[PDB]
Amino acid sequence: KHKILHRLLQD
Amino acid sequence: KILHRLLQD
Amino acid sequence: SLALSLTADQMVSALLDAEPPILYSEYDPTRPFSEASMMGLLTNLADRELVHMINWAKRVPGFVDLTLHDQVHLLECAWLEILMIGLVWRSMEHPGKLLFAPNLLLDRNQGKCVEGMVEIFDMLLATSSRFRMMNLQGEEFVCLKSIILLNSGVYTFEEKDHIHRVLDKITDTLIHLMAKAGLTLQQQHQRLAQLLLILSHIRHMSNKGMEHLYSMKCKNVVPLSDLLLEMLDAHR
Amino acid sequence: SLALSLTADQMVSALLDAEPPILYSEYDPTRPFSEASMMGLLTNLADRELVHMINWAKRVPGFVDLTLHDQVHLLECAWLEILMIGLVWRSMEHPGKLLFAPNLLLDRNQGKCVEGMVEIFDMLLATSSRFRMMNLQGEEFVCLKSIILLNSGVYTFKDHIHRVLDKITDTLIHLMAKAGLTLQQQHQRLAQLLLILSHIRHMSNKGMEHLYSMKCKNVVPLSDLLLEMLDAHR
Ligand SMILES: CC/C(=C(/CC)c1ccc(O)cc1)c1ccc(O)cc1
Ligand SMILES: CC/C(=C(/CC)c1ccc(O)cc1)c1ccc(O)cc1
Repeated sequence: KHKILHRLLQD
Repeated sequence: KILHRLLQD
Repeated sequence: SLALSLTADQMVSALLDAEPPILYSEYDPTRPFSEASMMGLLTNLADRELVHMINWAKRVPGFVDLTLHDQVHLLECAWLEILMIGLVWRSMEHPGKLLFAPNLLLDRNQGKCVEGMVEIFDMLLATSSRFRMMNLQGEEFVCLKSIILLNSGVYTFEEKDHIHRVLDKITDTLIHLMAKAGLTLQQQHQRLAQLLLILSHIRHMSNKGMEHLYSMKCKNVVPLSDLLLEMLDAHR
Repeated sequence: SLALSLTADQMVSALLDAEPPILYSEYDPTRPFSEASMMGLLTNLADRELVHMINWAKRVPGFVDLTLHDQVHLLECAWLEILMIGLVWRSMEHPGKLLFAPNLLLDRNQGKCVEGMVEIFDMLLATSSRFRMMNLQGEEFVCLKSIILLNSGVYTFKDHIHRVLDKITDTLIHLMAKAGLTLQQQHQRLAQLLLILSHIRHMSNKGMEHLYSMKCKNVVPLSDLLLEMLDAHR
């Protein structure tokens, strides 16, 4: 699923 | 309070 | 204080001698499961355990030196953590199952009989798996359980200074045990930390369980005992 | 993993260097606060802190070696514990007060502005006082905060995380032996510190429920990020 947390962790 | 009583005796 | 005079071995012996018994459930394996019946079983069991727990706490070194008000608070704080760590200890040699009583051994699928209970079962099972992993000893278990009694409500209250002194004595005890088990100084500190970190997850389970228990009370599917209701209301 | 090869001193520096910055709140000096305004300030702050927290987490030795899902799990489990222990740490030198931000230092009674918040404030204030009396050091603090990150979600999943957890314990002990504490004082303090983590868990769980209620009460719009971190606990 889309997760703002995913983005922050990957960035 | 039950706990209070049970603690007492 | 008598608690401050006990040696490590004397501490272990006192804690072991104070162990509550393992109660049976009113469980009848002939009448299968409903949400109301299992909840009944679990809460009935907890109610009976609670009476033993209260009399056990009095035998925990240092606990009798506290004011009555402080005793009530600690037990009100810790009662479900203590029920849970006992449960996890019992279940340690039953992989995938929670031994609530010798005649009531449940895996997670039965936890689905009650709404949201399976989340709690899973956490308890993971904790039992952890104890199994660590090869947790009974001597260590009784130390941890008394730490929970004294520690969980100590931040929500001289009186505390006494408690922290007893807590320290139990730390001394855990370390003495590990040194006897042939553990190096490093291994002692590592195991010590490992044991105390588990108490964080035990708090977490109690917190969730308390919320689940409160919701069931409002759901009104099975009569909770007077003592359990009072304990439950002590968290609100 | 690279974390296990690190020495104790190297671990302390790595953690110290990963520390997030102390962010500010809004400079609107209108007092007192309303419920909505205090709620707005707190949630706005936590929102911005969360972004830095993720940066911090990725710099916690061993955390990068975890899969993305594991990282996500640990952070979703521990995020409020981590905000709170940081809050409590910052508030240590301000007895009776919570230093949410340098320009947002709140006393006990200001917690009354939000219903059910004063109970959370009292628990945080007691935790800060406990840290104060223990003379908690920054090196110990960062070790504890890392422990929370790695430990709180590890039983809701192992060896790698637990090895790193062991590494921090070693690091903690190393710090205490450094301060001249005796062996008995060393494990006694170790125990005292780790037991406070149980109370931090309790506070987080209390705070999580309060946040959830405020979501349902719809007093203040919560960010998608904060909502998602919150959704992970229900
Ligand atoms: C997890 C079930 C449980 C309880 C304690 C009453 C429970 C029951 C129903 C709920 O909705 C929540 C918790 C319990 C009972 C006895 C033990 O020795 C340990 C745990
Ligand atoms: C306790 C307030 C709080 C939060 C985090 C969002 C909160 C806000 C409103 C609630 O109803 C409950 C908790 C928080 C915010 C920033 C921190 O660094 C630490 C804690």
